[PDB]
Amino acid sequence: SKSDVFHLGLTKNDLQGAQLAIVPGDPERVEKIAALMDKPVKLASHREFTSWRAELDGKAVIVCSTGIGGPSTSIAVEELAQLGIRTFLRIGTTGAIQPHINVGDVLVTTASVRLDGASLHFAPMEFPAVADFACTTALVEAAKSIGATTHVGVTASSDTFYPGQERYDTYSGRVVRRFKGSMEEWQAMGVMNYEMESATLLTMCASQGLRAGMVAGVIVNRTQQEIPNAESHAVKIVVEAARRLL
Amino acid sequence: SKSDVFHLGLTKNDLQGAQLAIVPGDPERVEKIAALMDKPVKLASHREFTSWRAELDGKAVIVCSTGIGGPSTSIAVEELAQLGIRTFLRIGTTGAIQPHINVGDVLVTTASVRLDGASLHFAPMEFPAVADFACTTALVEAAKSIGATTHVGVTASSDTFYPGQERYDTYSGRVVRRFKGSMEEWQAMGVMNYEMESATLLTMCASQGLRAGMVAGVIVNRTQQEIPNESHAVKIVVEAARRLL
Amino acid sequence: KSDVFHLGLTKNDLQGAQLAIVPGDPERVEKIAALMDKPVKLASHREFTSWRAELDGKAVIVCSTGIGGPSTSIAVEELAQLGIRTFLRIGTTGAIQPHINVGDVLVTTASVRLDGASLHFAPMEFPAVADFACTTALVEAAKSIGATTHVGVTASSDTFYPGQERYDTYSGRVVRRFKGSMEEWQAMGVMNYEMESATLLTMCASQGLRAGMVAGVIVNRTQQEIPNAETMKQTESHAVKIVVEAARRLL
Amino acid sequence: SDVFHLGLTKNDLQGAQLAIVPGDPERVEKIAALMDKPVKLASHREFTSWRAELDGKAVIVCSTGIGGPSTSIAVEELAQLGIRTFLRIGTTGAIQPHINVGDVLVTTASVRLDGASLHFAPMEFPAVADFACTTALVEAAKSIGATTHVGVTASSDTFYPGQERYDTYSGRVVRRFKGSMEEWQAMGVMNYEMESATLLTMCASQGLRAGMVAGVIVNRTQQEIPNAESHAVKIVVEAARRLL
Amino acid sequence: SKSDVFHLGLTKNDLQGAQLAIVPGDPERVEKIAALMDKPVKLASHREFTSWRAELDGKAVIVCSTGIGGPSTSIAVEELAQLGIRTFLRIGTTGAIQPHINVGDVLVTTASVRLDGASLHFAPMEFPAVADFACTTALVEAAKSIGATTHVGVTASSDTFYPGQERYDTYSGRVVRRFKGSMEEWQAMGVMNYEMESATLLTMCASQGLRAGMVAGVIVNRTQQEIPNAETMKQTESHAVKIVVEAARRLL
Amino acid sequence: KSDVFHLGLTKNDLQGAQLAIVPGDPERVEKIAALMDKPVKLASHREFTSWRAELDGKAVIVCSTGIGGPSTSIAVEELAQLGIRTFLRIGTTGAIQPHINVGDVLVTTASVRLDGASLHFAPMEFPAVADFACTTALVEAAKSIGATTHVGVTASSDTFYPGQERYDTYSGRVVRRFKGSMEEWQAMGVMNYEMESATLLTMCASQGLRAGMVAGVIVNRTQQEIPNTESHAVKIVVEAARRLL
Ligand SMILES: Cc1c[nH]c(=O)[nH]c1=O
Ligand SMILES: Cc1c[nH]c(=O)[nH]c1=O
Ligand SMILES: Cc1c[nH]c(=O)[nH]c1=O
Ligand SMILES: Cc1c[nH]c(=O)[nH]c1=O
Ligand SMILES: Cc1c[nH]c(=O)[nH]c1=O
Ligand SMILES: Cc1c[nH]c(=O)[nH]c1=O
Repeated sequence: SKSDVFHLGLTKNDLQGAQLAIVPGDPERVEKIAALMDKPVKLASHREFTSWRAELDGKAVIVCSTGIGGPSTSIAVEELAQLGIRTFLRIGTTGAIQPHINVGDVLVTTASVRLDGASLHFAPMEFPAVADFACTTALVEAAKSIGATTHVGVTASSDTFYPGQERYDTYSGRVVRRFKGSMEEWQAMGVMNYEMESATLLTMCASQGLRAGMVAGVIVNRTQQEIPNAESHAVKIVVEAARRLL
Repeated sequence: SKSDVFHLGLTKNDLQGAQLAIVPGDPERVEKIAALMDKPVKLASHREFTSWRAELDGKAVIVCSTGIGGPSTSIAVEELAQLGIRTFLRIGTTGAIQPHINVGDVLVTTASVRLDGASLHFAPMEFPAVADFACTTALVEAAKSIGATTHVGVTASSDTFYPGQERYDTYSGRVVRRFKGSMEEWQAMGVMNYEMESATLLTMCASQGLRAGMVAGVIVNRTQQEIPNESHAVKIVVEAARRLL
Repeated sequence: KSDVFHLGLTKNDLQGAQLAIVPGDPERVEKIAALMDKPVKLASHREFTSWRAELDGKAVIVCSTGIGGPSTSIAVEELAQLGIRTFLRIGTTGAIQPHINVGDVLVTTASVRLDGASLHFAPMEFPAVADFACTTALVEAAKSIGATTHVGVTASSDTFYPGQERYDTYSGRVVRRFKGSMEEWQAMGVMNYEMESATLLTMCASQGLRAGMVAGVIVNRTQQEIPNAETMKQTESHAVKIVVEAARRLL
Repeated sequence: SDVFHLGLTKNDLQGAQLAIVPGDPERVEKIAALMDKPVKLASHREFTSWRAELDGKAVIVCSTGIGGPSTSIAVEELAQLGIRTFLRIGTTGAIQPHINVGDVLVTTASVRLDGASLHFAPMEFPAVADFACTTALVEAAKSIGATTHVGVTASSDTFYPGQERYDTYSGRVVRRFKGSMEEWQAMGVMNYEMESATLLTMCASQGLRAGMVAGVIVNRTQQEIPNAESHAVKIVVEAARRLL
Repeated sequence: SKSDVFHLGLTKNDLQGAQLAIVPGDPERVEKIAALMDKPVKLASHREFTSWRAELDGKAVIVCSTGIGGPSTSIAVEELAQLGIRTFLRIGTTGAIQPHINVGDVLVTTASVRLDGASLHFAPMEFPAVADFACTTALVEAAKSIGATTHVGVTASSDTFYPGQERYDTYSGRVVRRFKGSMEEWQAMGVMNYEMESATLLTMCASQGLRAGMVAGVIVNRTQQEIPNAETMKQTESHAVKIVVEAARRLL
Repeated sequence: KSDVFHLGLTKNDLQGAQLAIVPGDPERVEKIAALMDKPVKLASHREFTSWRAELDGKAVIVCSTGIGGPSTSIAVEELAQLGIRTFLRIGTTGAIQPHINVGDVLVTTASVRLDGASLHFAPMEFPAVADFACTTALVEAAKSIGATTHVGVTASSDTFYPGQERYDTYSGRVVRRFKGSMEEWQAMGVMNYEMESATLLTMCASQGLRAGMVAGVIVNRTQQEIPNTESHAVKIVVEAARRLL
């Protein structure tokens, strides 16, 4: 049963005809998401790529972690595509950069500011990191049905957690010129949030005939602090959206 | 004679509370679009900017031409915004670059490849030239209501009609390095079409808290020919406007 | 009948014309043509209004470009297809140097490429430079008319507002790229802002076409962000006389 | 747990100032076990961290995950906790015809085909390794007699198009990377990997020392996908000994 | 201080009120240019910067070598500007890229393709590497007066002699992607020629209120060969030198 | 007759030399040559003065580059054509770290590419990195004579003035790109400014040639803009050459 793909350790058989994947960043969240669906089965775990299969309305669905960042995301998406996935719904965590966005709010990304590198490996910068219309629609309509506080708009997608998101509470306390004042700039432009995979995901899918949607739960409000203290709606929405896209 | 803006020749009062504008490229289309709504009145014509007011479900609507290209578009949108317009629906013509997108088809742009310069005057290239979700939804729903062969997706928005759209039917018959082989590249990336205002419109709106939608009627298929030779799309943009008031 | 997609013109319409005067504003076309011999209207489609007239026995086209490089690129390309080899732009402009007064005439040697369309003809490193003969004719024409004239670099912007660092706008913001840009151009001795020359000059200089660029100063940005609507016409009259006189020297 | 991702405290490091940073979390324990007193510290996301002792000194082994972004998190958070020297041990695809599978490649500097490096320094800044770290790696390689090459590495944000792999879903490579492998080959670039540009750039621009070593798992002149290299691991540990 | 500037070894006094400098690349050409004017005298020589002073129309004129390339050019121009030079006329050698621009032809540059780095230290790439109108006019008129097959237009100004000018007869025989096919591109765009200082010179002057002109003698046609023939260089050089001096006369 | 267009040198002039020491200043060429056996003048053309000498029975070239990447690229290329495979630059430099003093010796591992010529050999993403053997030899040579030596990154600029953020100039202006740049490089641990290494290191590293870079500090920029290791750095480069033959 040699793997069809280099990193994921999966064969087409493992998908059982699945064409949709829910793709969290954290491998540890994969089982948790899969458990919200019928007949969840662990498939594989290699590096940051943990994969489970489950069933939604009688149809197989994949849950597969991407790890943090465009590079590992690009591997997961490519290899899932090779295996037969055609629709990707990213479920992530995010830092809000608008003052009235609450922790736990669900942010649906229409398109992303490409503060990444991997997107450029699929399309030049001019190309929009835009989500699929059907996927975005499914997410918004799912959000409506469950009644979660939801915001829809543009997301800044960064290759770093720290300087690219203009965090200063760091070892160096320095932010390179490019990102000095960048958060205020994005804020003024109505950008809702920061995360770290959507630019890559959306660009690589939109430029390769794959459908992608992007949703995230807010874990910190950056107008207040750089790092949240210790302590669902977005996940409920991503699963419900997947239902609509089968 | 009075105008609250430098180019359009319009006062805020002329808008009669309008918060939505339909923005075709061609000044000659303005009257045609206005005619589909109630109480159409000509407001002004200056340079490439012809404006009419009309009424849709008891609400004032502006129709104002942008002229061809990001620069004149940026002026029209900015000045309309100064006057109170918050939702912009572009209705254009377009060249399809996908083999199965036919002349007469209606194309709704989710976001644009920024092959323009004006978008960069509002946001750096990294920023997506993305349409407003509500506007795009309204356009897709309007397309269903009117009836059209409709495609939804990415559009290449060029500062030129010729080399930036890799046309060779030109004086020089050549295309700068940047654009050599570019059409086939966009085609491979699933880009539907070329037009000349959406990157500017979508970027300037998305980065300034304005809502923008983008729809165009296909007048040529570029896999077949370079030189082309809009009622469906106009009905759709008007129907979309009705949903966004 | 049209040989070209946008302009609605045929080679027959040019009557052997090899020079075009290209204002941004369609309304100015008739005005420019009125300074020449037996002007006649040819066509009006979108922002492209065209007239033909004569200057000492030679046919000359006057054709508007509309605002911005994109529509300019269409007009110039299609005129080139029709046989035009020399283009003189006559524009309006905002001066950014303190002692360039309203009504002054500015002749552009080359432009700061703050546009996108120029890039569709040549990479950024290529100069948006005017043709030597055209620039010479404009400078000489300025002396013939007797206008206060400055010759030098022009910033050619794809926007009227943020690219010219105007702040009295809907957003009241200017993107990082253009924050402080006006002061920078000022310090570099850039004379003025307008919106078509970068495209015009680049597309011509990279395609064997001759181009010149002249504009009348309708505002000085070191005293006003807003152009005075009533003083614009007389101010532009000098520059219009100059572009026509320059054309006379290039035939 | 106090650093946001790694879940580590300063105390967990017990004074460690050097970290060995593999890409794969599953390799962390394996590397730690080659040294004295290996102890698991934490595992969160792709970040598995162990402590060990080398010649009496505390050392950290911590995975970066694949790519600059996760690397940048691990390096930053380790630096917050006192790590000043980072030795990446990776896998790599060789692009020079005479560089064989099992060969050890020591990177002097990287071609920045990533995005995260730009979050620390503009492109003009060199993704250069620390001289002492590179020296230790080279001398460690010489000590065990491993077939070793020293030079430039192309560090890519993708495994596929950025390394001009065509055996993919789309079979497409974006214009930027079309013909890129041959160009790097002609420029004497030894190999592709996916973290060094970020690692080297972020360290070189922040007063941190970084070294980069990788074991060759495929030669790209032969095939795109590696057949499903303890020399490289031996070398990184021995190099670490010289850097304490 | 026996020098008011760091590299050139000159004081303001040495200029004797000169406001115009002729700036060849080759230190060896400095005396040759000076010798065509009145009261020529050596000033200084440090590194690639050899300076002479002469007189035209009773006005002092500097001749100062720049060395090859934008970097050394930027030093010479800056330090001369500090000393009071406001007008710079470069006289250079050049490779023609157009088929009908021939060895021995004289080329006057209106503006340059910025294939250099130093220009970017004065203005962003969007800014035109454009010559001064009065200077260009004087060079064109000068070329017409003394006799010369003259072309006026755009020049590609490269930081390298080899790959940036798409020369393949080199150690590596390779040309980086950016410059592969570049000569044909410039040719199609009507670019006349390659040289190595004008982008820096023109940009730094046009963006700092200084006047610059650029003239060069064609020593090779690149549609024919990569390396210039030695036989035709001396005559081409002296010919362009006569033109630059005549231009200077018109600008004083 | 010369085998190369600028240097005025033949392969025979080199007498089998495979290493060249490349100072910027033609006037320092003989001074470096005089530290080795049998120094003899080869040629002087433009900024390119070349001598040959002998080190441990092996021929060595000393050849000036002139200031800047452009002239450097000519000298390196033409020397490479004549058989040189190892290039050791010895220069002067302005220190930008407060902990570095005038007379200190700086060995460059890699350079910030603030030049243009490097781009003619490799795109910006490519590292302007020194050869490991050359760097090692320079470091070891430095340690052998006990000179105060720092090893690390160097900012290599196409200008002496604005690119090194000098304001004591005709214009007193520094273009936006370089505004605040010295502080930026300082914070990033960059040791110094000079004007040839980015070109040298990039062109060599991308063409299978070995390059090393060493410089003597003639000013510290935290103290002054304009300068007021002559022997130390020269002794080091010659001793390093010895180890690389
Ligand atoms: C808070 C936060 C979570 N996740 C991210 O990717 N970025 C952030 O800033
Ligand atoms: C046919 C066509 C119409 N409009 C455009 O903007 N581009 C095109 O190609
Ligand atoms: C005043 C003015 C006129 N025309 C322009 O293009 N820009 C300006 O600022
Ligand atoms: C084979 C291989 C392993 N790891 C990488 O990062 N790239 C490669 O090509
Ligand atoms: C022939 C020639 C002379 N001078 C240059 O700068 N480049 C060339 O190609
Ligand atoms: C002082 C100094 C020497 N050499 C340089 O190249 N730059 C400098 O600033």
